Amino acid sequence: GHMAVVNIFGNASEYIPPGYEAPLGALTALPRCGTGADQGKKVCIVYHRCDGVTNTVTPEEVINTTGEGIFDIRENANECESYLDVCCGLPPVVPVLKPSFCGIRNERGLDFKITGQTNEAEYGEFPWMVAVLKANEEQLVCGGSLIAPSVVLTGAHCVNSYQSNLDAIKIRAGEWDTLTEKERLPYQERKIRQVIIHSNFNPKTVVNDVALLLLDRPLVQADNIGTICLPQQSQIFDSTECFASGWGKKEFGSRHRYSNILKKIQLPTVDRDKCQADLRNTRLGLKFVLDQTFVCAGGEQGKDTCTGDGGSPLFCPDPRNPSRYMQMGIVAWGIGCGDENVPGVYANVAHFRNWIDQEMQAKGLSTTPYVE
Ligand SMILES: *[C@@H]1O[C@H](CO[C@@H]2O[C@@H](C)[C@@H](O)[C@@H](O)[C@@H]2O)[C@@H](O[C@@H]2O[C@H](CO)[C@@H](O)[C@H](O)[C@H]2NC(C)=O)[C@H](O[C@@H]2O[C@@H](C)[C@@H](O)[C@@H](O)[C@@H]2O)[C@H]1NC(C)=O
Ligand SMILES: [Ca+2]
Repeated sequence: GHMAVVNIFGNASEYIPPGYEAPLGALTALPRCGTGADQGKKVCIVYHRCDGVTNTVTPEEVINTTGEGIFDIRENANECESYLDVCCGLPPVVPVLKPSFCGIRNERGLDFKITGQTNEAEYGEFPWMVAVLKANEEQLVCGGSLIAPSVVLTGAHCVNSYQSNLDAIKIRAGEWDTLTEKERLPYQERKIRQVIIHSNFNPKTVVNDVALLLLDRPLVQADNIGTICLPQQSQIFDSTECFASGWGKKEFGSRHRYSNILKKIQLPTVDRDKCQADLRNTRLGLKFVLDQTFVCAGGEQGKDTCTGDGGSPLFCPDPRNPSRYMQMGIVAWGIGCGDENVPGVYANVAHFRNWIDQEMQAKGLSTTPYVE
């Protein structure tokens, strides 16, 4: 009954400014590198502690703005074991709150552009990708999207069973490679203060599979953190450039691989009526009716594993502003991404715009972060 006053007086609708709120240790203790005259004389150090021009270790964190960095993510492809380490030679101003814009993709990646990749997303490519994790299949419960500094959008099926046990879960934003913390901008975690599950959600037919996660405190502003824009109520998407993105429940944080970088897959929208038709052609029969709370996108030919995690966002370009992205869907089933002949079925975000606006307003939370 007092969530409103806290959110209003606490400015829960804005990011906490940077600076407002792990020493590498002895350089000699770092793994050696270098060949020729430098053999064994240089050190393997996280890129943000090695000057890009002088190739020399730095006393403090440094930021490369040349936009010419290219990192090969493949194991054994670099001088150093870790692709985020640079073979370096032996030897900041904290900005205020900046303006924020929803749906901004970093197509070229933050800090560096990757190479040697298959379906990996650039570092910080989609700043709104959030992971819902067990605080206590494995660590990752579901995916989700940041729609406001203190609000995450996900599927009801994801948190329905944690309503009376919110302490068992948490969210992680700004994540990229779940197997290392070498990324310059770190991930951020927050406890979930409340969960708002749509009133007409039904776990059987999976209709109205949407929920809001209200965080205990807003996220800190950073380039690897950003909201996704929401569509207008009833909006219909038409694009060949949407994306699904995820880490995989089994892979997330599983220290049995070289890396677990956020993955992405480009997919086109599929008209509602056509989709129902494709579904009717399956054993579902021509009597099957696709509920209005679902939308479709194209599937993959040779199938194996779906890219978007349950509850994660299916997003497409804003037709009125092609440079930014809007959320079209929510992954209802991690295994329901379809194939070459049968489209993937997702929760229809546009059908819930008014509902989201209303829940936000009732909590004293501004909706501008997913509009501007
Ligand atoms: C809640 O936010 C208020 C407004 O913040 C300003 O506008 C935001 C959009 C953003 O740009 C932010 O950076 C701006 O500062 C704060 O009030 C402002 O506080 C600053 C100093 O912190 C002060 O210089 C401004 O005059 C003041 N603006 C006003 C009068 O609204 C709130 O800060 C608290 O309340 C203030 C009245 C002041 O007593 C301040 O010392 C308090 O920290 C923010 N509240 C909280 C809990 O942080
Ligand atoms: Ca990481």
